[PDB]
Amino acid sequence: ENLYFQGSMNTIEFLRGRVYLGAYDYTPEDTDELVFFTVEDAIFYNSFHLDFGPMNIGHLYRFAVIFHEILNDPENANKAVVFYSSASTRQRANAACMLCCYMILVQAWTPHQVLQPLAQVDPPFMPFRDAGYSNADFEITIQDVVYGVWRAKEKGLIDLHSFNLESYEKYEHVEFGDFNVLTPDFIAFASPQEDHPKGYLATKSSHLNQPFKSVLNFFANNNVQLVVRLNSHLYNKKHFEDIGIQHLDLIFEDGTCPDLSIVKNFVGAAETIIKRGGKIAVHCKAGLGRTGCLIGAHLIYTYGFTANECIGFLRFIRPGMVVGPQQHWLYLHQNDFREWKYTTRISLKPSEAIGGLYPLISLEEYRLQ
Amino acid sequence: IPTTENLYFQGSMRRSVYLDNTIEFLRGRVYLGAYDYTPEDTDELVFFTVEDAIFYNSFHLDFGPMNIGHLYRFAVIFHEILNDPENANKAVVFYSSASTRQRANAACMLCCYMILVQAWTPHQVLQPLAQVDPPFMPFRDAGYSNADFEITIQDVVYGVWRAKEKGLIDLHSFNLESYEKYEHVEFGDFNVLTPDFIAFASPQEDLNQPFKSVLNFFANNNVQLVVRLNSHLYNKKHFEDIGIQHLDLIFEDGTCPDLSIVKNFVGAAETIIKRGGKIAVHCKAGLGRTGCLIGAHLIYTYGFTANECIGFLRFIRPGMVVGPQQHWLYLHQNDFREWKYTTRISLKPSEAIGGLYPLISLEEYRLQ
Repeated sequence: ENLYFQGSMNTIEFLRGRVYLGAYDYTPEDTDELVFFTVEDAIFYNSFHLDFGPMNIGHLYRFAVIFHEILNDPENANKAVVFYSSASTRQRANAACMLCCYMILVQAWTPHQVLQPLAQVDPPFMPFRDAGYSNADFEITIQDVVYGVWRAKEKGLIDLHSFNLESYEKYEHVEFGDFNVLTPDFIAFASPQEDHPKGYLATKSSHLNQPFKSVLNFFANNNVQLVVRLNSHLYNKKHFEDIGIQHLDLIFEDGTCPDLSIVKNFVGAAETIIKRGGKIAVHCKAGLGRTGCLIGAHLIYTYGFTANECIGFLRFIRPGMVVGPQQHWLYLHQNDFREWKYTTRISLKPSEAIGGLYPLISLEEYRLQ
Repeated sequence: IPTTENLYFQGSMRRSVYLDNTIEFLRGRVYLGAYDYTPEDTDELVFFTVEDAIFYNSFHLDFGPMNIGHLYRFAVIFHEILNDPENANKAVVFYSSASTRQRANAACMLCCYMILVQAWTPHQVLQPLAQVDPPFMPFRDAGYSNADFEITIQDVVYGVWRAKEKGLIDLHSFNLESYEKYEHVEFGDFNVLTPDFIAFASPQEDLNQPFKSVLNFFANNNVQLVVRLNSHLYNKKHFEDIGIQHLDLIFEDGTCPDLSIVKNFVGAAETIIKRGGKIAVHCKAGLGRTGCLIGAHLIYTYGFTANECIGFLRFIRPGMVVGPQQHWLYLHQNDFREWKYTTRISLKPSEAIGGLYPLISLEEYRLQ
């Protein structure tokens, strides 16, 4: 009501006389009518390669705190707030998408409400590209990210009120395991790497490095019941099994797309663990590409995301997920994933291929059993 | 379309050219430029634009994409330039003016050309366009409210490619003269969208020339059901007089239909299609409400995304799916797809669709 009933009586209007979105390559002067703020120097995206956005949920949380402090300042009670970025098409895309995600997640706006101010802006915003090294050939838009973040909130996958910013920022760091809790069911992480940082004669010290220790301890404390490895071996799986966590290999080559048989095995394995109330932690080398393929397929199967929405939501939590040709692969198989809800069932007999969990089987076979 | 050099096969090893404000599609052969002046042909380069001759005809603030008739005419001009002996050792630079809307139209038309004429795949035509600065203007709808939904070149390319893969577009049998004639107001303002569907503007009767033109075409092109979605502007008896079933499924102008209406429409269309007939659908303009129902059937049948479906519909008939109908199609696309598994065509006719067979749950089907 500081938002909707107050204000002033190259800028986009979100709420008349109260919230605007500008783009300036300079620092505009505050007036008795206007207060301008940017977050670009403190809140910024860390590119893998030529990806530049969108901003992630931690960025958004920090923006919301800053935004609210400006809105709640009695000094600004009769002012229009102009959130602004620099004038590049990439920085404008990041600022606009982050403000939209704010309205979706904090203010319960609907997608068409937040997208109406942004439509047909000239110059257009730069579409978001993947984090891989090949030339971009697939883009997602603010519309995709907004719809994905909105659908995820509607399905209970995003809850800014329980969001722990300190935990999010800690575990995204390489030295603490480079992982993100994506949903209540899934963790995506980079492969642990077994080494010997204390040498080979430190007989009363673990040879596990700090990121490996951090991953094992968080997993043991947060009900991870299955770890799925998608890349070549860089560690001995016994470290997970000795701590009570099932370990499953579903390896396919770096940067490639999985055979649907691998995807079907993964969905069945994940369904078995979710039915028990457990979490599934999935890694490839980076925990971005191959990992996004399998988790993304399960999200589409479960929640009905479009492939573009699924990619946008995944990247909002963990930047860089789904790489290169994996984007077109998810886009082209999304109907397959969604409609497995009708053409498959969870088998009643265990499968050795997924370590005794239950695979997805055809409808005619669940009839037999 | 005259035959020309085949740009699918690896072809001839040709040297790259480099120009500012120019994107490379095929090294040494096909480039896309954007210039506010008229560039001069060199001995290594021939430039051409079609902005002087191929016009998008906007309803309100829509600006594109260019339609299949536009694309067909572009292909003829393009092939003429490619087949000219004077150009055998030049790079062809297709270009537009520098506005983000005109660049969007030119880029999308060239992509649709590569998809439809040269058998390129979406990731092949989209790679040259990704991350271009400044970006292309996304495409907006033809309605009068402020835009709140955009489709991209990626959406249009994927929808046109999927349509081609499903046999809904075939430039070898495409009749440009018929296409251009019948979209004129005085000849009925209609387009054949697919082998199964025609979308048209409502006829008007105080018969005038566009009404007669519609009746003549429908009688000779196997339309077996006309579906009216708007208030009555003509006497339906004239369609029945030529043996075509007429059905009202009227809902309010500028709104979205109840799913019960959509389910009835899909069952009606399936009944007609199974008998080998076409369905012709109109509202007032034959764009908004018409796009909702035909789009739902296309998604149900072929698995288009909503964005692809809108892109393909507008590629054949500009302006289809208006305002809030875009978000509606987007939010219900899973519903249309899931009906393939949760429903069957009833075996009992329904008088709510004039004796055709509606969609019913697997349950009611079991009893039957």
